[PDB]
Amino acid sequence: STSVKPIFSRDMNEAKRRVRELYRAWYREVPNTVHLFQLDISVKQGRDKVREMFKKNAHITDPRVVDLLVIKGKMELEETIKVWKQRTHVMRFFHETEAPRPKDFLSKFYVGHDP
Amino acid sequence: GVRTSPTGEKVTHTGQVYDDGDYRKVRFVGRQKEVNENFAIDLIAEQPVSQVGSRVISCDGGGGALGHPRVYINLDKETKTGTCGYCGLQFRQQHH
Amino acid sequence: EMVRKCDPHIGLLHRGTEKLIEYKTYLQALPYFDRLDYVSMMCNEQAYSLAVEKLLNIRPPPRAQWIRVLFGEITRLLNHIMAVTTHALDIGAMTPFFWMFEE
Amino acid sequence: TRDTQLITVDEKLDITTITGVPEEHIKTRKARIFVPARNNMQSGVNNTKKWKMEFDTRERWENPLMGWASTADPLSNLVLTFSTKEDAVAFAEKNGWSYDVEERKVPKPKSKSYGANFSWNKRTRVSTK
Amino acid sequence: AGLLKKTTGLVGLAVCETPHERLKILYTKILDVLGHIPKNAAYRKYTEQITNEKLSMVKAEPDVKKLEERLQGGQIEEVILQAENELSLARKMIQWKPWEPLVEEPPASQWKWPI
Amino acid sequence: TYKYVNLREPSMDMKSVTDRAAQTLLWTELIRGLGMTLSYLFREPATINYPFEKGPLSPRFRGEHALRRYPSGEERCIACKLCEAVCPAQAITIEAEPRADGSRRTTRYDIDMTKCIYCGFCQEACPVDAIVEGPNFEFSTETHEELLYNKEKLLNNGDKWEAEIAANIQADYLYR
Amino acid sequence: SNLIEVFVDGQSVMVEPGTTVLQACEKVGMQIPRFCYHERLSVAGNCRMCLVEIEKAPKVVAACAMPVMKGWNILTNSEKTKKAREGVMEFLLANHPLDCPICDQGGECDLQDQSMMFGSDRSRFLEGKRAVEDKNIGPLVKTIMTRCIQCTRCIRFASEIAGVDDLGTTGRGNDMQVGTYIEKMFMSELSGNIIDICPVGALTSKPYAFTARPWETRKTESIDVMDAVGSNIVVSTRTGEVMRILPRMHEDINEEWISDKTR
Amino acid sequence: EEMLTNNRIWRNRTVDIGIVTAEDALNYGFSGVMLRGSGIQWDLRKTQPYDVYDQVEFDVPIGSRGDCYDRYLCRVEEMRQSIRIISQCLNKMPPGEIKVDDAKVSPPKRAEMKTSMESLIHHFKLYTEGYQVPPGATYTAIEAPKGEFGVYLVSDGSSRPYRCKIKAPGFAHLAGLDKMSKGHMLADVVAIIGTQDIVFGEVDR
Amino acid sequence: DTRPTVRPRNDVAHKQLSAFGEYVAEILPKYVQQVQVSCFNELEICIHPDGVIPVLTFLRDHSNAQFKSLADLTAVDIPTRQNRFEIVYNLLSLRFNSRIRVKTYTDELTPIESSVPVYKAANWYEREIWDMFGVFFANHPDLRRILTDYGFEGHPFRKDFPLSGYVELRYDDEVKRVVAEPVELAQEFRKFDLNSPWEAFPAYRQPPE
Amino acid sequence: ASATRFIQWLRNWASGRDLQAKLQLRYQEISKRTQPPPKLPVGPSHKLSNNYYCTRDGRREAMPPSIVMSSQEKKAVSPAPPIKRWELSQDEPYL
Ligand SMILES: CCCCCCCCCCCCCCCCCC(=O)OC[C@H](COP(=O)([O-])OCC[N+](C)(C)C)OC(=O)CCCCCCCCCCCCCCCCC
Ligand code: SF4
Ligand code: SF4
Ligand code: SF4
Ligand code: SF4
Ligand code: FES
Ligand SMILES: [K+]
Ligand SMILES: [Zn+2]
Repeated sequence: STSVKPIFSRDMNEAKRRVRELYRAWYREVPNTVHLFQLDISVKQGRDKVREMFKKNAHITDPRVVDLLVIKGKMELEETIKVWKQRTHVMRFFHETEAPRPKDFLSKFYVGHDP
Repeated sequence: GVRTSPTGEKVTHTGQVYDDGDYRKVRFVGRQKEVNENFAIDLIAEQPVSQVGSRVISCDGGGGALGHPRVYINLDKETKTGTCGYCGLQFRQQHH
Repeated sequence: EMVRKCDPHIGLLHRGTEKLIEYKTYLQALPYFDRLDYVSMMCNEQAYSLAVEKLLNIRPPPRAQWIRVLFGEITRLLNHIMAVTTHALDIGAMTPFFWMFEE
Repeated sequence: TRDTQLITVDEKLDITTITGVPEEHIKTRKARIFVPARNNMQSGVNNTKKWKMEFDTRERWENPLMGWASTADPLSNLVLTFSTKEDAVAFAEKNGWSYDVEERKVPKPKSKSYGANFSWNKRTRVSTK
Repeated sequence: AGLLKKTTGLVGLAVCETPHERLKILYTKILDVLGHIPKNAAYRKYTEQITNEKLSMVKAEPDVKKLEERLQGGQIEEVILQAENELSLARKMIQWKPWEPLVEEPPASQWKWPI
Repeated sequence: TYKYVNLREPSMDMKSVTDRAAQTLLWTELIRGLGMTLSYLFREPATINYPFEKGPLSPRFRGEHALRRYPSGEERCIACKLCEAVCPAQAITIEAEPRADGSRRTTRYDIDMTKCIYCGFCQEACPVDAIVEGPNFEFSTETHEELLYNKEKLLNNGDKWEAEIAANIQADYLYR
Repeated sequence: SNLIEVFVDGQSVMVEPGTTVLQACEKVGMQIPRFCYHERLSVAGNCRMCLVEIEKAPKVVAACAMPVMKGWNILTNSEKTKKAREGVMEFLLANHPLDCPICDQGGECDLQDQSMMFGSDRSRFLEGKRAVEDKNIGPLVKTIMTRCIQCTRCIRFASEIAGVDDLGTTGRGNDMQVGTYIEKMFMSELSGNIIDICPVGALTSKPYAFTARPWETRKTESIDVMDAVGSNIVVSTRTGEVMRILPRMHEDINEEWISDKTR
Repeated sequence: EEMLTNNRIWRNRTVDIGIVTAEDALNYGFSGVMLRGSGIQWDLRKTQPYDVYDQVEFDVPIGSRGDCYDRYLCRVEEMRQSIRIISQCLNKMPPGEIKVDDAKVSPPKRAEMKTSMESLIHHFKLYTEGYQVPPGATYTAIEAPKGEFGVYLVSDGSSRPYRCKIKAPGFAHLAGLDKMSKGHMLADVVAIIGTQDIVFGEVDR
Repeated sequence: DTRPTVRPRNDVAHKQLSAFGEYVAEILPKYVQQVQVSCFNELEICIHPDGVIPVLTFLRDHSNAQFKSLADLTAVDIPTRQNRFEIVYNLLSLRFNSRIRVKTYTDELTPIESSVPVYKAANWYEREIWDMFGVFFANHPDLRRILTDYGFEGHPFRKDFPLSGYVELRYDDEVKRVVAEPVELAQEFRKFDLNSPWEAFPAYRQPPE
Repeated sequence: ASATRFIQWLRNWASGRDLQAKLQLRYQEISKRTQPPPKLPVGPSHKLSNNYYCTRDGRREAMPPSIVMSSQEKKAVSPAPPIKRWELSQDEPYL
């Protein structure tokens, strides 16, 4: 039952190799992206954001899911490197317009009914 | 008919009017609130009751296929006038 | 100006038509088909109607079939005028577009 | 048999990260897995044959301009259909939603006798047909 | 045969100056490949049956235009290409081994509709 | 059956070869095309002098929406909400309540004309010929809000366009 | 043990003695058409819409009232069964008013739905129709009795559930009228439930009159707090407003009824 | 045609431009004129006829060189045959009704809906819930002006379709633009886009 | 076939297509799981997802088939099934004037083998499936989004994706660019419950549970 | 239509076709815009007898798909008989 067709990785050790390789490519590419897209952020800010995205999923332990996340990341790399994206797409990771939303009970209580 | 509120705003045939403290009446500043002056409740009441000689009458609203679905109205109660559920026309049975 | 590679990027007119259709009735979904190949409107309707009739296991009446074919072939003329006269315009022949769009 | 060369994964299935759903609409949403009640205004029972999944209701407010009903809940009209409770629970679990299961209420079999309407010594005798 | 065709009518398909010889070579090749396939396999029993039909018609009819009518495969060049395709398929079947039993039965309600 | 669109071979006699050479050197066929454009120059143009001249239309034309009345002046609409249910675009919003005289009438009847596809399903569904797509097509606005129609707007359009609307229905109601 | 064996379209089902053809068809998933039968009311056998053919028998039997007999094969989709349904529906709709647009039962009417599934697509009735007086039985129930199909569900509910014997039939034939004869109010702690059982728009809710349509309402399953019985209910909401309260069936509490206060 | 068919400039821009072989056109999924310009004898109105296309006579134009010029000639000749079909449809138009006389699917006439109870019920239900369609799945295709247009329609038994996949001829034709544009200049690619006949409401959906 | 309103039946095709289904099942037992022919005469072959290339190649190249054209390749989301995604191949045979549907299945994480080697038309169709449903086709020339916006996260055509999505776009003058924000609708989409409580088609009645 | 005789010759000669016979601008040969009222026919099912819907119900004649096979010396066959070669048009074989 648990026997399942793999995507690329046969174990988490082989998958975590692809995660690290992907982080390398992203880390090289932020300096060019800031220059090419003419963004008003720093290279450190972009490299921090890459770290944040890689940290969000820091809990997964399924080799197949990690492969898909790596596949999706690599696609976003082809888009950004080849300038298929635009300045609006690259800057959507930073959520500049979204004013900070309350994250404490009292603040949520004063504004609305949401959990 | 169109009656005006103490603020001056026209009241609609649905009874809608903005109360004194409502900010939404600012949308009418420099423009107008569009209200139809022909209130269908008043115009139907003007139509005379029809005197008929049967316990049951049919109404299609006029025009045949250009009216409303045909219905039959019972006129066996003499304390009221049979009314159509579509066109609002009233009928009464004429004492034989 | 010699083309080494062509990468057609589409989806700039993707409008979630197929998902919207699942929230509509069969009749409600028909106008979506006029707005697909919006140059062959009645032809697209006919394909959808044929599919639904086949599932319903009904048959359209004869006169309707003849009307469909008539307006299907009028629709073909409409499409082939646009295809021919915008192929020519892109190539520089502006005039025929005006002559045939009056038809 | 299948000769693709397979791997063993003993982890539970969790696909939350690869579904594109914002975090707020996973952690804080409560799913309801139920068999819809029959509309008491009609006697048909064909809308009680399949399980459904719904989500918690959230705020709807009046549009200032026209008074329409405005919402910020993307999962407001999302209703899923399942053949079984197990299938529904599996789908919720893999998508990381918290769920509450309510068991099917089946009409109880009953005793129906037209003769009892005309009983000789019982209270089931009807006074009108 | 007769006067050679100027054109098959299909773009990218070239007239064959030796149609009968080429067909005999290919059909015979297919039968040799089918020999390696296990005997009871239905691909061998069916592919032999149709191919030996086609081979008999080539040997019987000298004229090309009469052969095309009997083979019902279009122009003779269309038939020759189909022979090459079957030969390619035959070689692939030997590695796939589709005559073997079903790898796995589907889940319980995989093909049930309506759900 | 099929036909070949471009499978003809040329004639190689000297007269034919010479004629083609003249076509190549003296541009006969190109000159031929110039004649067609010259003929069109002396034809009457197909242009109409809008807005003083209008393009032809039919009674079935689907245009600006209107709410109609019976000859008495009573609203035809009974709040059945069939138009709301069939609208492929969810452009119609209806709320109803019993009128002071007990009639089933609407308190809200809103059409978002920027959601409408002008399909006419709502005038097919209506059982009392209350909602109609009228003849008008000249109701462009300077703002979006002016295209969110409420009940009063739709009734004024009916009272504005009733004479034309009724006549068109008289012409086409036998086909419907 | 004591179970007998019957066949529904050839498929065997074991049913306790005393079971009806109807109840047997349920155990194979088939719902016989119905207008007068209600599982929580007494059997009446008057609408004649449940008629079903028994193989090797020349007369159709009312499934709602006929007990099954061992060996019977019940033909629910036979031509005789289908033609009986079409005839009955034709009689039901002959004098029915053309009121669906103005009738609050539209979209949740069994006459509409069962006409579509088990009836014809057209009428051959070229005559006039019956019209009936309206009867005031209180401020909670609206009576448009021209829509009544004389199923006597209201009469049975009041007698057999509410314990009030104020509803009955006056007259005979086509002129038979359900009502109170006198001017009376059917006021009771369970009065509103006649609205639900009435399969047509003859009995409707006055408070809910004209406000909504069935398809545009979202159904929320909640509980009643007006009392301590904890009656299970459905809250129909449209556009962030509460439109009506309907019962939700719970066998061990409220069955399929609620009190007027809850409603 | 006087302005284009024999014009040396038009022929120069379209002849031997976008040559697609018959074999590749099939595997790449082409249809319609794209196939018929390469010499493939295929028109769904003649092979899988629908409606009353088997009671009308018309000829299918076929190309020989597989180029933009042949596809131009096929489309222009297809216009002539449509006029040929229109003449037959005009003279053989039969009398009778125009929608199936089964009011559980098709709406009744407004006169009946306002006079008959069954008609009104069907009108009410057809315009609110709609007709229920038996469960199933069909791929139905036609010879649209742009090629083969098809729908994969799935029914769950309800009045609302479960899945509807739209097969547009331009979706496959556009994917072949790279193959069709090899060894060509920028202006040639402009022509190859036109010969394919692309509307992006069907390519995107 | 004298009933005016009822679709005529063609038994000759039903017998022909049924036999060809037996033909395929006999030749490809290793992958074929089910063969069915419909009332309106369409043949469907249902296969294990590991026989996509073998089965498609056989149908394309076998001399008693010659399905050279891939008319369409799509997917259907059925959440209740543990393998929620049904992959459908519709093929056309010009030689025999016939159509065949091939069906297989997969789940969110299990890849399917790309059919590009068999039909070069499948390149874009497979990209659309990935973009819209999230199914991964292994050994694809270039698998990437084709219909969705750049950076779009999610697979819209899954039954669990909201119709109006999770984000919406507008132009913000402060940042002088188009920005994405969570979706708020002035008028919420109105969900209409249209299904009737009364069964319509007895022949498809599902056996009681 | 209003063109002088000289202009008709000039444009006819330049084009090469009698353009006045087949003008592209509609004049008085079109149909009147006000037409007599219609009276349309009725369908085959507008009958008062022998018109039971159970005999003309296409939806209910649809059956579930036949299952030819399920995991739960024949001659070879083709999906259908091989297609017939088309014949050249006798109206105009070559354009
Ligand atoms: C008699 C005593 C001895 C003296 C003898 C003197 C020589 C006399 C005989 C020489 C013949 C020369 C013929 C003319 C020149 C040929 C030009 C040529 O090469 O054509 C081939 C070219 C090429 O035609 P092609 O289609 O064959 O191109 C391919 C060429 N091959 C196949 C050979 C590779 O044709 C063109 O020039 C087309 C031009 C397109 C633009 C046309 C625009 C429209 C113009 C219309 C109006 C023209 C009138 C202008 C009048 C101006 C008034 C001021
Ligand atoms: S015309 Fe069509 S889209 Fe517009 S309001 Fe009427 S039903 Fe809706
Ligand atoms: S269909 Fe006609 S009567 Fe019914 S709500 Fe709409 S406009 Fe009013
Ligand atoms: S009770 Fe039913 S059939 Fe009768 S008018 Fe009301 S909705 Fe129509
Ligand atoms: S009023 Fe309603 S419940 Fe009472 S008999 Fe008539 S239809 Fe039946
Ligand atoms: S349900 Fe049996 S007669 Fe009414
Ligand atoms: K009721
Ligand atoms: Zn009236």
